[PDB]
Amino acid sequence: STGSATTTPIDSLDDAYITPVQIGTPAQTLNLDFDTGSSDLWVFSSETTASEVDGQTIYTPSKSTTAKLLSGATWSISYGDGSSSSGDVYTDTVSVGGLTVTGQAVESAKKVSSSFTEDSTIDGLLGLAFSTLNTVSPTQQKTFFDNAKASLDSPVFTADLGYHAPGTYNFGFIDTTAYTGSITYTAVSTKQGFWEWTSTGYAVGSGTFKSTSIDGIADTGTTLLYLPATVVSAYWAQVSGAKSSSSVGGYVFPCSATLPSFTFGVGSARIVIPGDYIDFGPISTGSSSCFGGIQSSAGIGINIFGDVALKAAFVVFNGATTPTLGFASK
Repeated sequence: STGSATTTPIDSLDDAYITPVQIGTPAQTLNLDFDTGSSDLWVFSSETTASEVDGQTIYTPSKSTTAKLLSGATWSISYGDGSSSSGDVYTDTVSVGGLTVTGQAVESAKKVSSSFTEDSTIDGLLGLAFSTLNTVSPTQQKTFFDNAKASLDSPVFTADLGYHAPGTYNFGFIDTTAYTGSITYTAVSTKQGFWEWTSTGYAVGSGTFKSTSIDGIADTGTTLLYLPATVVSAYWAQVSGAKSSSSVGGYVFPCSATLPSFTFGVGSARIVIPGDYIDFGPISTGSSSCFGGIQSSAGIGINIFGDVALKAAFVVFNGATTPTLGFASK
């Protein structure tokens, strides 16, 4: 089997991407944030505290003939941005882009933090990291991808995120028309439950490539590119007036600037992030200070190849027995 679904930016900054997902019988379609940095499929639901729901579409298990309470199971998750959610668990039929899993754990939110409530466009998350990170207790549950894997033509999914435009998540096949040149594959460590890999270095603009190992995670659920302070300082030094602002929470730059590109290495290959992808616009409406899309990972504890980096590439998440990641230009 295979699946193919379009993923769409939630706003004009590509802050996140939503993908329609069918849950239950008859189908209830919710727009979920596919997150390769976590491993829970959770939704706003008929159980979510009413004051914490503001415009989201909810899953109502009592209206699904295939929903079953997973008795005694609870879940609770906290994300790197400080947001969180928790609740109980149903199993139900879940379909993405024509690919159906029966018996998928659908985590029903009883509580969500403010950032989720305030984002009316995101109806929940669909985790695509390794199932060892799944938070369901006392019986850990599998991700949609892990459940689908045996049925897939090939044990892979791909992320093809757009810049200010829709893109695609495919399951079970590699669309050879969706990228240019060749795909370069690189080793993954699953020790921390993430799609963790080592970039071979970077360049700023037209500058020389610096060969240096940068361990980090491929994370579709993180907006920006978070890299070591040395690397980030080298980038922003090439932008007149750019500075790190503790009051704002990172690097800002004059909105009149033209940003240089940023290149990262994948083995001997190179992925180029255009300068425009690094512009996250005014820090507040009407401001001439703009927020940067490359930020320091210092104090996160991990480097994160988020959407800024991933949307510059066609990315293969290879879930074979020995997992790997592939990157191609597009």
